[PDB]
Amino acid sequence: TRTSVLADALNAINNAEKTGKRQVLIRPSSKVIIKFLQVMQKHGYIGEFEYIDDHRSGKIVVQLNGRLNKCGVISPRFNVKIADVEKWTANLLPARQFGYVILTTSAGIMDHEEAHRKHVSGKILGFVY
Amino acid sequence: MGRMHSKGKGMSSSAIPYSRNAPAWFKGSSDGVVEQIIKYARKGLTPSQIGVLLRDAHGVTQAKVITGNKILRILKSNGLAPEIPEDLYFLIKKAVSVRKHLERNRKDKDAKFRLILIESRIHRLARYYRTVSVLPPNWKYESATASALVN
Amino acid sequence: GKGKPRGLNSARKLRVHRRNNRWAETTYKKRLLGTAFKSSPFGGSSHAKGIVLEKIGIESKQPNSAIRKCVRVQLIKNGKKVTAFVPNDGCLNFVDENDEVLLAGFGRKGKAKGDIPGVRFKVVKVSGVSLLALWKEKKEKPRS
RNA sequence: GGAUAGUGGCCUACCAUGGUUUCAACGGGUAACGGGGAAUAAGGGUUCGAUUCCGGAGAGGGAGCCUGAGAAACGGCUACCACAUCCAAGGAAGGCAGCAGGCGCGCAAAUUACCCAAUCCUAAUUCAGGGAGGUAGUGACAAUAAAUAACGAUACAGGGCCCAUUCGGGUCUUGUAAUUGGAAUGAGUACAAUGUAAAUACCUUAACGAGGAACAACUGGAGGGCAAGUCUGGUGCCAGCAGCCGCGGUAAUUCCAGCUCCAGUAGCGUAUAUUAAAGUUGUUGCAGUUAAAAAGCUCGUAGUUGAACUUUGGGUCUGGUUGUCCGGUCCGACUUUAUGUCGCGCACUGGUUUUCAACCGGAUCUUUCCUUCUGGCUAACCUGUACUCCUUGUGGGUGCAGGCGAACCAGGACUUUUACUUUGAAAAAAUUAGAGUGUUCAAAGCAGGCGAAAGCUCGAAUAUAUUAGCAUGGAAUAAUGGAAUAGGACGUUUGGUUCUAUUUUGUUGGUUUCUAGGACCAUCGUAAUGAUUAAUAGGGACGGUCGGGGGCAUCAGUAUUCAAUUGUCAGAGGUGAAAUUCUUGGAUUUAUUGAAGACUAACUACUGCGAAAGCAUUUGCCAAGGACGUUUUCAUUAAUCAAGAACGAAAGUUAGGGGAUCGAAGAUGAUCAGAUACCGUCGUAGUCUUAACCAUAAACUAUGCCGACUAGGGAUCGGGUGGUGUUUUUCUUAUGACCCACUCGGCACCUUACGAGAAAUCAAAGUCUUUGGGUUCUGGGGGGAGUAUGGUCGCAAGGCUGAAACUUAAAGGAAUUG
RNA sequence: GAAUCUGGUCAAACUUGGUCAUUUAGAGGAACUAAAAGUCGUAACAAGGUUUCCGUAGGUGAACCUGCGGAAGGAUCAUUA
RNA sequence: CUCUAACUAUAAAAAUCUCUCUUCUC
Ligand SMILES: [Mg+2]
Ligand SMILES: [Mg+2]
Ligand SMILES: [Mg+2]
Ligand SMILES: [Mg+2]
Ligand SMILES: [Mg+2]
Ligand SMILES: [Mg+2]
Ligand SMILES: [Mg+2]
Ligand SMILES: [Mg+2]
Ligand SMILES: [Mg+2]
Ligand SMILES: [Mg+2]
Ligand SMILES: [Mg+2]
Ligand SMILES: [Mg+2]
Ligand SMILES: [Mg+2]
Ligand SMILES: [Mg+2]
Ligand SMILES: [Mg+2]
Ligand SMILES: [Mg+2]
Ligand SMILES: [Mg+2]
Ligand SMILES: [Mg+2]
Ligand SMILES: [Mg+2]
Ligand SMILES: [Mg+2]
Ligand SMILES: [Mg+2]
Ligand SMILES: [Mg+2]
Ligand SMILES: [Mg+2]
Ligand SMILES: [Mg+2]
Ligand SMILES: [Mg+2]
Ligand SMILES: [Mg+2]
Ligand SMILES: [Mg+2]
Ligand SMILES: [Mg+2]
Ligand SMILES: [Mg+2]
Ligand SMILES: [Mg+2]
Ligand SMILES: [Mg+2]
Ligand SMILES: [Mg+2]
Ligand SMILES: [Mg+2]
Ligand SMILES: [Mg+2]
Ligand SMILES: [Mg+2]
Ligand SMILES: [Mg+2]
Ligand SMILES: [Mg+2]
Ligand SMILES: [Mg+2]
Ligand SMILES: [Mg+2]
Ligand SMILES: [Mg+2]
Ligand SMILES: [Mg+2]
Ligand SMILES: [Mg+2]
Ligand SMILES: [Mg+2]
Ligand SMILES: [Mg+2]
Ligand SMILES: [Mg+2]
Ligand SMILES: [Mg+2]
Ligand SMILES: [Mg+2]
Ligand SMILES: [Mg+2]
Ligand SMILES: [Mg+2]
Ligand SMILES: [Mg+2]
Ligand SMILES: [Mg+2]
Ligand SMILES: [Mg+2]
Ligand SMILES: [Mg+2]
Ligand SMILES: [Mg+2]
Ligand SMILES: [Mg+2]
Ligand SMILES: [Mg+2]
Ligand SMILES: [Mg+2]
Repeated sequence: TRTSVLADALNAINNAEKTGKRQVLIRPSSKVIIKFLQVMQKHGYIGEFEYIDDHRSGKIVVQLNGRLNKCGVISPRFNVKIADVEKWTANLLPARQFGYVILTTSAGIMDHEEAHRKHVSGKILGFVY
Repeated sequence: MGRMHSKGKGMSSSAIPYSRNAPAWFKGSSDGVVEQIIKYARKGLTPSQIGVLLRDAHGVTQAKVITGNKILRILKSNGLAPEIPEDLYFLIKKAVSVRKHLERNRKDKDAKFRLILIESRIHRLARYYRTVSVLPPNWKYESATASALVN
Repeated sequence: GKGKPRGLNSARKLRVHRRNNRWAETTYKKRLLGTAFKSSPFGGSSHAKGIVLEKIGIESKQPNSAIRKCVRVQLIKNGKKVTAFVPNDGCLNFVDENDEVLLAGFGRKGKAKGDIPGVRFKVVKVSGVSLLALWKEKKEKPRS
């Protein structure tokens, strides 16, 4: 069964990036996937994606440009206190100069730097760099 | 492609058309379609057979597209919904049939295992229909109750 | 993806799985069962005194041909009997029969060291004085 | 009801039969007092916490009690048990887990010292008392700083050299020599004084106190790991060393010594325990094809996890924070000074609408609500009443009835509930962190600093604790609840009902009013009146199928072994070779046949069905099932699964049936040194079945299940689509059978690495240090050992669960060369 | 208002058996290790000279043999010859 | 750029083995 849909989306993105493609077809296309790809667009790790209405969960077509190197979900959406954000960035991101731990706060789904700017923190969604 | 109680992996299904609204070529009336559904139910037909009859002999693609309500919903609005849901009733019928085959010949073990599978499916569906309160909370499945409900 | 559960409410089975797996170790099993107190010649004791019963030497293993000069000592704290090894060239003669001797561990976590079979204990002191002081003639046996 | 100071099954009397539990109750163990904390340290953690503080308990083990406010007190009593003491044998007196000290125990822990100086405490209260406490004694538990020499002048030397006639001055320096000089200083003693309750001791300091400065530094090691010897002598697989690998057999870089050297150094070496190393406990973060490890398979409660969907946008105004451009302010190059100058492109403070760009908010308009009223209080001007202070100017007002309530109260009213997260109050001090501070530095301590010396002073900072509780802002993620019989939501509706009671008619008793206040009940209207999709998730209906899936009952085939009849006639079996065995009572073969039981050949394949075992003659019946087709139906019903269950090869066990073949045991005949093994001939049990057990297999794909994605090439099975396709023949067509293309599902297969592995290899064993889709089981070196014991199942066989003591430096996996 | 004394009550403790737990001997029995220069065979590693191994049953100085089902970890990935 | 053919077929017996393993740097 499909438990974590965002996991399937990010795995498809990773597989279609490693092989050198420029597009992905993500099937289930929830809110969280849309927000995740929107954050990636805002930070440039992704190109020009697309929602395809089916009246049944829709789908998404993602355009890439080879700029991304790895997505990935933290499947147990751990409650991340504002003190533990730095530990997650150290454990996940490869360098302090870039990378983004995408986490869902009460103020929406945001990158870790933006959440630290709002001085708000919530559960962790995934990581992109 | 799950096949709850076996190793099958098929996906043979039907793709509902994108357009929810009525097809352009359909000329029948929604009230007439509801009357047809009511008459078919009064004949003693379960909703699935009603839908198959409307799809084959008539231009009804599906009731929700034409009327706006589902077949079982339409029957319930008119008070013709059976006291046992159709899928659970068919599972009961299958289980009683396999139990009859078993009591007429003991040595068949494969049908014994299949009866175990059918009884597990019956229990799962009964639990679902019980948490939604379609069935009373005291509803359960034992021997000679399946025969009483079927007969 | 992995054998262990990953859900946010799966702390119980993770903890009990770790607790059940911890018995596969030897240090943890020894520490929790308390085998050292019950079965070992000393119960959690680094050193222990004893009385010399007899004065034996044991041959070594195959690749090493010699006879290591040991001594059988009955422990005073509980009454167990163990062989122990006197470590040096001329220290066998220093220890005499039926004198109190303070045995220590052999350094290999209660297991036979090197080529010496069925021994697990050194000899550090004899008749109140240490072997190392006798071997370099810094002190002498009181001979009581 | 009693007792309690008081609630309370705390106890009694009578009733009810209840309370906890797979979210581990109850029981057992703890070489367990709990905590603040300690060690350890990338992060996560692991271990310890008897002890300097807070709590609890105890005074040999038990009970009982007086006094008081407070004790079930024990340096208070009573009794029993255990242990004891003096005894004039009648009696009396005991409580160190207080400070000392003793015996014992054990590897393991201090002087019968001084004193109320300091901290305090008790009392009638300064004064008395305090083994609380402080001071000293022992004290290498740990911790801080740090002596064991420093510098010349000479002889033996080495490097930068003026060049290089060989030189060589040593021109320029740096070491080595029992040569050789002058200094400084403590470690010790010791006048004193300080210190202290009195004394030690420390700080200071007279007088002594260094030449081999004998005032003499050890502890381990010198093959590797691991820094330092293949120097000398001794012993010769002895003695011994060696944490591990190893050294020792007449030339030992390893044993015992001497020399030299190495490491730490007033410390170093050992033992046990423990932490990091241990990604060898793996939540971060381990492995399961073969190295240890996927339950034989399936169902299934609990547990864990679980598809998508319900306001997203915009425009304006406006508040802080930034980097903007520069204003004032001004400072660095100009040196005893500056401006004029060279600008760091402004070291302090603003215009910050200079466009800018954000980085956060706040209010506003959406059919866009943020709980709203009910009185306050009207804070405020949509109030307009008397009007205008002042330039004729809405800049600006004195101000009273409507009337703005989030600018705020204090009251009824309803509150979907959480999980989560921000902030705050809280989490005792000591400890950890950390600010200030010349204890001579430091460990530390909370001190100190500054006057002119004439009293003036800054301190004793902060943070963290990640759980539980309280408050608070947020609304993504995750869960629950609304309205389906409308018993749904609103209204000036319009009707009725128990009431309730402010005042009002003095007060009190009722009767109704009136007014206002909840609902129970009808009826009247307002409204867009109210049900998300139908997951390339699942269940179910239907359609034609498909299958060596399963049961029962029938059908056939030759074969085998016997038997009947018949035929001839010396051999036939069998083997590497023989023999045992059957045969002129005519065996072996030869023809018909008959009986029995088993089996289902050839078709038979990198083919099919099934959950796994397993399933192969025909036909009928019985029910079941996968796959495909489906504009059919329900709408999360699902995935994996402790507990529980169903099947489970062969073998084996009880009985009843059969009884052909083949064949455990057995009987022999061979082969051999032996052969009660392999070759051979007979041959019971068994094989074949109907009931009842058994639950184990190399039950293997040694690869758990569900889900997604990633790469090319053909075929093959089941289904379904299309072909202007080909043979079919029933004139044409419909089928069927093929051919081509596509698709779904299945057993599979070839190539390849661009991915993974220790590789053999894997299209999954990939998408794993760029580590997290859900979930179950198992493994932590080998052996002992899947053994014993204890359960549990079984008639029995045995199955499930399942260690330790001890021993060992390897066992093991893949591959390479021989 | 003392001795004494009635009924309770808290109840220590004693006797008597019963029960469980831990130590504790103990004739004898079955083992397992280490030591490898004893003895009888030579099972396995090659086709180990009967291919190997698993389950189950029987047998025997001993490793082991045999029967019935498996498995290749086989010595074959292969008969459209 | 055109094709589907040939074939066999032996198994006698053979047990066992003691020392001792020794550095690689320009
Ligand atoms: Mg010897
Ligand atoms: Mg204790
Ligand atoms: Mg403590
Ligand atoms: Mg503790
Ligand atoms: Mg203790
Ligand atoms: Mg205390
Ligand atoms: Mg007490
Ligand atoms: Mg005592
Ligand atoms: Mg008093
Ligand atoms: Mg007491
Ligand atoms: Mg006392
Ligand atoms: Mg006291
Ligand atoms: Mg007293
Ligand atoms: Mg004492
Ligand atoms: Mg004291
Ligand atoms: Mg000590
Ligand atoms: Mg001393
Ligand atoms: Mg000295
Ligand atoms: Mg030395
Ligand atoms: Mg040495
Ligand atoms: Mg030496
Ligand atoms: Mg070295
Ligand atoms: Mg030598
Ligand atoms: Mg491991
Ligand atoms: Mg193996
Ligand atoms: Mg294995
Ligand atoms: Mg398995
Ligand atoms: Mg469940
Ligand atoms: Mg969801
Ligand atoms: Mg504190
Ligand atoms: Mg500190
Ligand atoms: Mg009223
Ligand atoms: Mg669906
Ligand atoms: Mg067909
Ligand atoms: Mg026969
Ligand atoms: Mg004849
Ligand atoms: Mg056949
Ligand atoms: Mg077939
Ligand atoms: Mg189970
Ligand atoms: Mg059988
Ligand atoms: Mg029988
Ligand atoms: Mg035989
Ligand atoms: Mg014989
Ligand atoms: Mg035979
Ligand atoms: Mg025979
Ligand atoms: Mg098994
Ligand atoms: Mg297995
Ligand atoms: Mg092991
Ligand atoms: Mg084993
Ligand atoms: Mg047993
Ligand atoms: Mg190998
Ligand atoms: Mg009395
Ligand atoms: Mg022999
Ligand atoms: Mg052999
Ligand atoms: Mg042979
Ligand atoms: Mg042989
Ligand atoms: Mg063999």
